[PDB]
This record gives sequence, C-alpha cells and structure tokens, in this order.
Amino acid sequence: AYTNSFTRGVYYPDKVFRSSVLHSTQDLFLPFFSNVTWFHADNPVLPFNDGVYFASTEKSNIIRGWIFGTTLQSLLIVNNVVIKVPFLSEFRVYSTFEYVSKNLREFVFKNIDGYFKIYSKHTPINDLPQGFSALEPLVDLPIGINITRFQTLLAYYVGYLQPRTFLLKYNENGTITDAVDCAL
Amino acid sequence: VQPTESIVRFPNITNLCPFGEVFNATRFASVYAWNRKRISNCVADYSVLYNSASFSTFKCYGVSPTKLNDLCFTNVYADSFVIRGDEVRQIAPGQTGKIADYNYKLPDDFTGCVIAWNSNNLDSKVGGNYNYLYRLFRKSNLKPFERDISTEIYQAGSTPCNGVEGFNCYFPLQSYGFQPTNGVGYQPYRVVVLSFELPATVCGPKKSTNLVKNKCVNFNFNGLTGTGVLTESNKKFLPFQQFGRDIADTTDAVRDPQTLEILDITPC
Amino acid sequence: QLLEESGGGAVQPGRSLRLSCEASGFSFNSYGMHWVRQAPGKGLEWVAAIWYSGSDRDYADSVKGRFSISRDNSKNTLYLQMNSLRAEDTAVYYCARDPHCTGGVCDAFDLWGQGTMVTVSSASTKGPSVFPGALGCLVKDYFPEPVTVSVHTFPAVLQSYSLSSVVT
Amino acid sequence: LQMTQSPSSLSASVGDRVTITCRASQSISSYLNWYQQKPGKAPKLLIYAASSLQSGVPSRFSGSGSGTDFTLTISSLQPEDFATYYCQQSYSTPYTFGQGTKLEIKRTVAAPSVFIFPPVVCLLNNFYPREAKSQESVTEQDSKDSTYSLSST
Ligand SMILES: *[C@@H]1O[C@H](CO)[C@@H](O)[C@H](O)[C@H]1NC(C)=O
Ligand SMILES: *[C@@H]1O[C@H](CO)[C@@H](O)[C@H](O)[C@H]1NC(C)=O
Ligand SMILES: *[C@@H]1O[C@H](CO)[C@@H](O)[C@H](O)[C@H]1NC(C)=O
Ligand SMILES: *[C@@H]1O[C@H](CO)[C@@H](O)[C@H](O)[C@H]1NC(C)=O
Repeated sequence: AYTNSFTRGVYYPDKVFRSSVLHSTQDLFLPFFSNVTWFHADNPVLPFNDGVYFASTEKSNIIRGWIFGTTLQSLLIVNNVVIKVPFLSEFRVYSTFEYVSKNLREFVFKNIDGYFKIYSKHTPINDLPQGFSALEPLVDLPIGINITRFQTLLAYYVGYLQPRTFLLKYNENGTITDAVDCAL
Repeated sequence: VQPTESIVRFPNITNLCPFGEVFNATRFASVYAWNRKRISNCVADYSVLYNSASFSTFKCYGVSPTKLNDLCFTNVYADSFVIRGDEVRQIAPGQTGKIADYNYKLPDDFTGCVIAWNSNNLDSKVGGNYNYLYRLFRKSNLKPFERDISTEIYQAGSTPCNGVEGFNCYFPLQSYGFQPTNGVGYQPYRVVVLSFELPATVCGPKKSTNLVKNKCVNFNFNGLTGTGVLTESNKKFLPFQQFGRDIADTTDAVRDPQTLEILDITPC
Repeated sequence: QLLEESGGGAVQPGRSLRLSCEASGFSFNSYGMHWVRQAPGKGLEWVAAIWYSGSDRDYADSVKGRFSISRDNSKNTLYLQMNSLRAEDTAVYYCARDPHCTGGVCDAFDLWGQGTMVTVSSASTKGPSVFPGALGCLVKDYFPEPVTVSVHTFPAVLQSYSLSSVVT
Repeated sequence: LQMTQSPSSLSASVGDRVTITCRASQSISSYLNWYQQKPGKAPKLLIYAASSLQSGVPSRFSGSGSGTDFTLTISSLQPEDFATYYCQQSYSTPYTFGQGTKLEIKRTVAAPSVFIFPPVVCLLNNFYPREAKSQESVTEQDSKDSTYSLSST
C-alpha cells in the first residue's frame, strides 16, 4: 500500500544552536512527497539500507519495539527501555550491552560510522498532516554493527532516506519552522 | 583592550585511561588481524608516554606531540599489531608496499600518532617463530581501516582452482621467520597507532580554574580557545546542544561543562 | 568442534601403521597441528608437528627419521606414518591444535582429541581364562588392553596381561 | 632443554594454598604453559604465556614468574581440583613437558583389612596412606572417602 507524506522527516543534523539563519545542509533525509509504504496491523522482515523513517499512530500501547540484525551479533529495543547486544501478553520474542531510561510517534534511525543514532518526536493528532515538526536526538549507541534488515514487534509507516540537500530556517528561539527542498 | 588572565573549564572526571592494557600486553596480534579498542571517559596523560626513552618512533601527524595535554578529543582508538623492521616506514598516509596495501592502510586525512619500539627480546624464538603472520596475495587493494581475515585459496593463473593447493594456486598467508640473531632490520618492531577526531569525553589533565565574568580575559572550554567578555546569556539551548554560532560562523555561546550554564562571548 | 582419531591398535615389531585425525567444525587450514603421546603411567611426550607451508615440520630426538607427518587441507585430515617400530613406541596418541596470534591464545595447544592406543609386541590376540576365587576374579593371560569386569578392579600388569577384580 | 618440576608428591586439605615449582634449565621468556589432567581423560589448558588465564578456567588459578622460575598457585581448593599438573616450554623444538605433580586428598590414618585367596592373592582393602607389604597393583583414590586398595600375587 502506497500513501504519501508531503512534508515530514526533518531532524536536527548538528548540535549547534542557531537563530534566524537560513542555513544550508547536506545529509540523509526523507525525500519530500514520497510514496511511503503503509502497512497494516503481519510483521514482515524489511529492508534497511541507510535509515528508516518510522511513524505509527497509536491508541492503546500496541507498538512495543524493534529488532535489528543481519541473519536474525544483533540489536534489541523493547518497551523502561531495554537494549541488548515474534510478539510480546507474554515475553515470547526469541529462544553484552545495556541501557535504560491521538498519538503520532515518529522515529528516524541511522547507522553510520560505528554509532547508532535515534531522533525522536511524538505529537497529538485528531492520516499524516501538513504540519511540520523536527526530531531531537534521543540517544547515541556505539555498537558499530552491520544492520541491513529490521523487524517490528507487536503486542504504521515506513519510508527510506535518500542522500539529499536541504536548506533550513530557524526562528528566533532556535527551532525549525520550515524546510526548503533544493533537489526535488 | 588587553586580556588579564586565563580560564580553563574542563569536565570533572578523575580516573586514568587504560593505556597499560594496550602498551604492556603480554603478546600482541599479527598484522593481518590487527586489534582495535575504544577509549572513552577518562583522563589521558600523554606526557608520561612521550617522555619515555623506550619509543624509537613517535610521529604524531595532525597534532604536534607537545601540545597533546591541552586539547579534547572525540573518538579515540588504539590499534596494536606486529611488523618487521624495515616496514615501520609504511605506517603513514600515502605509502605503498605490502603492509600498507594488503594488511593495514591509513587514509589521507589522518589525525593521530604512530608509536613503535624494538621488541626483539619479547617476540622472538630460537627455532622458527611461526605465530605472527601477514597476508601476501590479495586480488585488489584495501579501503582505509579495512580488515580481511579470510584464508581462502588464491588463483594466480587463468585456470580456476578449488580448495586444493597446486600449481599457480597459493595459500595466501606467510609467516615472518623471527629469530633472535636476525640483523637489525628483520627484527620484530611492535606498533601502536592512535587515532582521534577533532561532544568530547576523553581529554587531558589540566587543573580546572574558576569562572570569572564581565571583563576581557582568556578562556578554554573543552579545548576551544579565544578571548572575550563572558557575560550572562539569554539563549535557550535544548539539552543536547552545547556550542553556539552566528552567521559570522564563530563561537559566541558556550555551555560551561562543570556547572551547566549558558554564557555569551562578546569580542573585546 | 572436536578432533577424532582413528588408527590401529596392534602391530608386530618392525612394521608400519597409519593414524588419522579428522577435524570437524572449524577452519582447519589456519592452525598448526601436533602429536603428543603417553606411555602407560608416565608423563606426556611430544612427537611431531606440521605447519602452514607443507614443507616445515619437526620431530623429536628419538623418532626423527622414522615418522612422517603430513596434512591434507581438503579432507580436513592430519596423518602420521610410523615406520620401523620399536618396542617402547607403545602409547596413547593425541592430536592437538595450536593457534597463531590474533589477540587470544597463542602456541599453547588448547583443543585436544580422543586418543588411540597403539600396542607393539610379539604376542598374538588371545582371550582370557577366568578363574573364580573363594570373592574375586583372576582374569589371566589375555592380549591386548582393554577388558571390562562387572567392588574393586585393579590395573593390569605385563607378563613375560593379567588383572584381577575383587567384590567386597 | 630440560625442565625440572617439583614437588613430585603432594597431599593437601580442601581450602589451602599449593605451590608447584617448575624451573627450566636455560632462560626462555614468557613461554610456559600449564596443563591439568584428570585421570583417564585428555589434558586441558589452564595458564598460557606464563601468566594468562584461559577463557573458561575460573579466576582461582593464577601463575607467575619469568626467566627461569615459574610457579602455579591455587587460592583455596575445591573437590574438583585434584589431578596431575604439567608444565610445558614453547621455546625450542622439541617442546619438552615436565614430570607432573600428583595432587592428592588428605584424611586421617585408617587400617587395612587383610584377606587371602587360595589357589594366591593377598587383598589389602581400604587403607591410608599407601605403604608396603610376584608384582603389586594399587588403585586410585576411591572418591567417596578417598581411600586406597591394594593387591599382591
Ligand atoms: C508515486 O506513485 C505513483 C503511482 O503511479 C508514481 O507514478 C510516482 O512516480 C510515485 N512517486 C514517487 C515520488 O515515488
Ligand atoms: C553486511 O550484511 C550483508 C547481508 O546482506 C552482507 O552481505 C555483508 O557482507 C555484510 N558486511 C560485512 C562487512 O560483514
Ligand atoms: C519564543 O520563545 C518565547 C518565550 O519567551 C515565546 O513567548 C515565543 O512565542 C517564542 N516564539 C515563537 C515564534 O513561538
Ligand atoms: C608498562 O610497564 C612498566 C613497568 O613494567 C611501566 O613502568 C610503564 O609505565 C608501563 N607503560 C604504560 C603504563 O604505558
């Protein structure tokens, strides 16, 4: 199933505060107006080339976490976060690292340069609007592995990041309000 | 306006770095499977390493060896392997050979240090020292920082082979024949390559001063220098951001890493 | 992963035997391979070794010029070819692997094998003659070891073999 | 080379320290390995390169020394640590082993029970320590109470 997002996916690409600058930036981004691949809730193993946009509207705590690996070392995230290096009800996911910490949860992952990155945001809504948010970095995980296929877990949406080139605008307070696409 | 004194504000970290576990190990790895280790969240004294008389090669490249106790570093590594005597000159950017083409290759924008010493009295047996190897034949060259542990059989001829060894099909590895009476030049030298990149966690042992404001002094917040008048700031940093710049693209707002507070830098 | 040895159990003095060692479950060609024997009730003793090149090998002081170690990296096997056996070449023979330095263990052979008894004597294969006591057994005049008895059991002794086992 | 291992006999109680010494005859380096052999099976690796524990061995065992003097030391025993201990040099070919230190269990003195079987076999059953009386044949430690057993013909 192929639906479309029309303006999403922008995240802060650097840890430098700015204000009132029209700044030019080249990284991995979600291409604007892209045929995202709306699934239905059953748990397909998926391709994972560069980084995956992951958006899920939600009512009652259905979405739990992800698995990341090659042959299925491998990576686990379970939602209180458990990270270590199927369905969950009871703990029946399977048969050297640790960490711990209406709705529209929107995640963006990456895996570059030995580090694993997560940018996050979740906002209210009443499918995918014209609204424009940004995703703060949430964690940085130095595990440095070969992730090429992921699989969601249960008790949503998937795009793909192409290497693109944007121009961004910060407000007075240092928050992104609009993004200009320069390679559409 | 002339400055008055200097200010240094490092983090409040005290423990020492695991450098004994890299330099003083009982036996290293051979060069085709070179070891690698991350160093993070510690206080690294490079003076005690540099001012030893043991090291017969110490060539830092992007950074000078004297001013290593002052900066702050991100992504420190340490790589340990064992090579010959006349092959230490290839652990450098833009060198060509066998150790630098099939075994261990350094990039061009390299920023680190290359340490070596003579370890003839620790790595050399009276018979034949058959436990340090190196790759001899490979189809292509390497990337930067790319390992290849694959003992598959090589094919130097037009005819194919299989998992057998014969005519014009070779076993790709080879051993050094270390020997306690080799001439100086075939003896085992023992290399450690540091590499770092210039959000920092590991840096040097400069004692932290205390913050003065509202006048023209020097300042050093995590290896970032200058002079300026540290006012009190109004900028609203989201808690992952640390530095801060303007359209003139110079540093103008900094988080003090000891006491979390936003400061402004107006130029003198 | 394990190392299983086949190979004979009994020969005349002055003949030949050919042992084997069939490794299974790892990369065979990247390790060195050794042979270590054990006279009955005595310490260990080193016999042969072969390495990567196929023409570099070593032997003991005694057996050098009589044995011939060779490998074969396709069938994952290691061979030993004993020729012109003497009386005191009787033992249990083991094959062991020593890695090369990649960070972990080095030149201490860590993985071992089963063991295949080799008996060198002029005797011929004979069954026993079990005599009852008055309580225990007197299993006498057999060849070669081993033999089980269904409580103590005593180790067998050579005769110019005969053991005994006594129930309490 | 010629490696010399001592003491040849030992008897200890559960919870002691033991010191095995294995002196070489010309200097080598950190090239020395320590093995354990439970009677019947294959040997097993404990310490390699004169000081490093092998992955799987507990941190109770620890060896040390270099040059010509080498020493293995257990901190406080367990009932599963009773065997023969060997030391091997890795420097010159041939690689010579040692002689072995047989590690026994200690208890109090018990009494033999003498039998005789007519046609002869004289059974000395269940005594400690092992002492004297056409050849003789003695067992190992009967590991429920660590007692010998002997015969003569
Ligand atoms: C989206 O799907 C339509 C369906 O025909 C296709 O024509 C179009 O090229 C696609 N556009 C993008 C940006 O994927
Ligand atoms: C990464 O995983 C893929 C699986 O599709 C594999 O083909 C590739 O060789 C792997 N890379 C490395 C360096 O192992
Ligand atoms: C900037 O922050 C101030 C906080 O004092 C807030 O009142 C204002 O609404 C923010 N600006 C915008 C455009 O939201
Ligand atoms: C290595 O060990 C020696 C003592 O044997 C010590 O003096 C030296 O500083 C150590 N090197 C380090 C810690 O880098």
